[PDB]
Amino acid sequence: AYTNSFTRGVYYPDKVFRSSVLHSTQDLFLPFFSNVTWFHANPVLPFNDGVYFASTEKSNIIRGWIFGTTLDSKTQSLLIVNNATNVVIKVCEFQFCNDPFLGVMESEFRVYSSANNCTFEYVSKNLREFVFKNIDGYFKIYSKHTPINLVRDLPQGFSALEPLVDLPIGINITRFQTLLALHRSAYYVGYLQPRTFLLKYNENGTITDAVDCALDPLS
Amino acid sequence: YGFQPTNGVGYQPYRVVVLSFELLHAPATVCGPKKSTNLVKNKCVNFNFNGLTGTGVLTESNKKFLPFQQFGRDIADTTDAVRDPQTLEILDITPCSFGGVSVITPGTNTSNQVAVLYQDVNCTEVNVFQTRAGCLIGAEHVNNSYECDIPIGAGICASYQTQS
Amino acid sequence: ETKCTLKSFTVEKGIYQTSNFRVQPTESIVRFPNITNLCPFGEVFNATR
Amino acid sequence: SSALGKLQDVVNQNAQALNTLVKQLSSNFGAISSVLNDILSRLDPP
Amino acid sequence: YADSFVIRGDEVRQIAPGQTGKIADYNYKLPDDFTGCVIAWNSNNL
Ligand SMILES: *[C@@H]1O[C@H](CO)[C@@H](O[C@@H]2O[C@H](CO)[C@@H](O)[C@H](O)[C@H]2NC(C)=O)[C@H](O)[C@H]1NC(C)=O
Ligand SMILES: *[C@@H]1O[C@H](CO)[C@@H](O[C@@H]2O[C@H](CO)[C@@H](O)[C@H](O)[C@H]2NC(C)=O)[C@H](O)[C@H]1NC(C)=O
Ligand SMILES: *[C@@H]1O[C@H](CO)[C@@H](O)[C@H](O)[C@H]1NC(C)=O
Ligand SMILES: *[C@@H]1O[C@H](CO)[C@@H](O)[C@H](O)[C@H]1NC(C)=O
Ligand SMILES: *[C@@H]1O[C@H](CO)[C@@H](O)[C@H](O)[C@H]1NC(C)=O
Ligand SMILES: *[C@@H]1O[C@H](CO)[C@@H](O)[C@H](O)[C@H]1NC(C)=O
Ligand SMILES: *[C@@H]1O[C@H](CO)[C@@H](O)[C@H](O)[C@H]1NC(C)=O
Ligand SMILES: *[C@@H]1O[C@H](CO)[C@@H](O)[C@H](O)[C@H]1NC(C)=O
Ligand SMILES: *[C@@H]1O[C@H](CO)[C@@H](O)[C@H](O)[C@H]1NC(C)=O
Ligand SMILES: *[C@@H]1O[C@H](CO)[C@@H](O)[C@H](O)[C@H]1NC(C)=O
Repeated sequence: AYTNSFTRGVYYPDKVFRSSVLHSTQDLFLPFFSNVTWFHANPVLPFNDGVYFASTEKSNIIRGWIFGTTLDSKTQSLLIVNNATNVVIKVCEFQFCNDPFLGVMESEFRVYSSANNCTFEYVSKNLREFVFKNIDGYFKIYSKHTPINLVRDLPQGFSALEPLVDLPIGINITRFQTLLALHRSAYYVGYLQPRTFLLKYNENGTITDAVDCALDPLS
Repeated sequence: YGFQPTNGVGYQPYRVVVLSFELLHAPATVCGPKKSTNLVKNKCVNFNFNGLTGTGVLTESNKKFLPFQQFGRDIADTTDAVRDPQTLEILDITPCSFGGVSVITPGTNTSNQVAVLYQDVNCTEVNVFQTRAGCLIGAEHVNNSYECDIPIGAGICASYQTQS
Repeated sequence: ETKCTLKSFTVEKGIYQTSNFRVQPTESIVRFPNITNLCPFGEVFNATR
Repeated sequence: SSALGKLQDVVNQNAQALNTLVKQLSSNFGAISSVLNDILSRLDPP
Repeated sequence: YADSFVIRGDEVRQIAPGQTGKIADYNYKLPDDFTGCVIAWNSNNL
């Protein structure tokens, strides 16, 4: 299936506060009214320039992503996981199952079978959006958690995404996947292009509205 | 090595550590610590917050950033606020007073006395009389109204009477 | 100063812009994030074996 | 109380020009940056 | 002004208007506003 975003995938493109103004930016955005894939419950996707990624549930079936160029050994990759404990970022050379996942006893993690040469570690319904990008050896992640009053369909509205993480890795990326918690006892993928937007800033400094300046003559 | 405590120097064990700094082609990595100093307010200073470099006078403010926002800027894109990275308090930035200086002369063919106007400057930062055109030094403020002789501005004029 | 900027030993009555003025920075300050990753060298330079 | 466009236009023109003057303090014109404290920090005087 | 001396064969490019180097930064400097000639010829036979 395919679906239509309406006004989705807007993130704060810098750390700068702004009071009641209209500011114009050039960056990598998800164009308004786009053609976003639909997935149910998954396969190896491309990256090619950033990614928008939403998801919907009350349980937690979406348990992180895996990135990289080959998703195996012989080249390095990232791995972002969340068991019922908390997030586990990790950067080694792995050996990934071609269909990697984790179970739910509650024993799991048939994800990889190798953790060699680790160069970075870290340990510690609902709509959960994420924007992933990778520039100059930094892997930036923006995110937002809005509550839907549906269970698993893409809604309409405006909600800007706030920066979360910054990782000075150096890693090359060309592909990525997803991770799901099996049954033993809905998600979308947009892509980002270089656009020019007009963001409206509140008096507290939040982005409340935007204009995509390449949609139509009025814009 | 059969090391023994009664060995002449040059046969006793030495421990060695070899540090090797390498620079592949990443975006960055470990560096040395950045020393800082206390923050003073209400004086023209040369500040530096994390790389934000400028000069001016810092006061405390009534803004509220967003937890991830590190400094503010206004229309025309000048920095007019900042967050300091240890208190987590936001501070207003105001340029350090400046202006022009004009001298009021009654004509050198009449006298050698002069008055001086410091344009749009408060009088504290330089008998002494505060106009809306700036701070005026060397002229007496009388209460009568004459025709304008030398225009000062915002309704005020000056003149050489009697002698002053 | 008037005589210099007017290039003349005589000046006539008026008001004349002669120079600018500005306050100079008293000192310098620096701010930076606190320390946390001091990075222990008391394991390689302080090993038991 | 419910037309002064000729007075509004001269205000607008002057403000639009003063803003364009300040917005030019952030162009390179073919230099490495727009800040003198950045050319005086990663370049020798020559 | 004739300034006459002897150097190592490498830092002959260190005698130039405007530069950085261990010979130029410590033992001999020329202004960037230099005007004159620089002559160098080899010597291990003297
Ligand atoms: C930076 O470190 C200093 C201490 O080195 C912290 O200062 C404390 O701040 C709290 C306020 O949250 C005060 O109640 C304490 O009295 C302060 N102690 C000292 C010794 O200054 C400061 O909070 C730290 N800030 C960050 C952002 O880490
Ligand atoms: C290894 O650890 C020891 C002990 O913590 C450090 O020895 C200290 O050295 C300072 C400076 O010479 C003295 O003032 C202290 O008295 C020493 N410690 C004690 C317990 O007396 C030593 O510096 C550490 N080595 C390194 C390389 O950091
Ligand atoms: C998205 O692109 C596919 C490509 O064939 C097309 O079939 C589909 O109709 C498009 N969806 C929308 C909403 O335009
Ligand atoms: C969660 O997964 C990480 C991945 O290595 C692991 O380190 C951690 O121990 C797991 N949680 C528990 C409770 O074992
Ligand atoms: C990465 O792992 C392989 C196999 O374990 C090893 O041959 C190689 O030396 C490792 N890389 C580095 C930089 O040591
Ligand atoms: C990423 O892959 C490209 C392939 O064209 C390669 O040229 C580049 O060096 C790789 N990135 C890094 C940091 O080596
Ligand atoms: C945030 O914005 C709202 C509306 O714009 C305003 O009423 C409020 O005072 C602001 N500050 C808050 C909520 O701290
Ligand atoms: C200027 O001085 C000369 C010489 O004293 C005099 O003749 C002339 O009247 C003066 N001009 C005036 C008073 O306007
Ligand atoms: C000048 O400074 C004084 C001293 O704080 C202040 O009270 C006053 O409001 C300022 N402005 C004028 C026009 O006096
Ligand atoms: C000018 O007149 C006012 C009347 O309100 C008075 O308060 C003030 O002291 C007078 N100043 C002088 C210098 O006479």
